[PDB]
This record gives sequence, C-alpha cells and structure tokens, in this order.
Amino acid sequence: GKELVLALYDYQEKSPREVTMKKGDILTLLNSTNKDWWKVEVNDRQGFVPAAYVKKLD
Repeated sequence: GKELVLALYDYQEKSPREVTMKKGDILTLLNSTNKDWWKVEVNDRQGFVPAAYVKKLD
C-alpha cells in the first residue's frame, strides 16, 4: 500500500511535527523522501520519526 517499517528502537517527539512511537511497532511509512526525518502514519497522526530507528518491511 504505502511503505511499512518495523521500529528498531522507540522514539519520543521534540516538536508538533514529530510523533512518538514504540520499539517493535509496525509503522506505516508515508514519506521516506526526506531521507532522515521520515514521515509515517502512526496511531492517529501522520508525523515525523527518525529514519535511524526503523527498518523497511516494504
């Protein structure tokens, strides 16, 4: 569908654009385009997460 990632480590936002996510989470990755702050659909929000702490499922 979109892209998906397995969360390798947790993360907690530092900004309204960033969102929190938890280690193990199958996130729905929305924009890998940014390279570094990848945008994903997570919980209820289309927010930024560190590209570091995620691994492409697809």
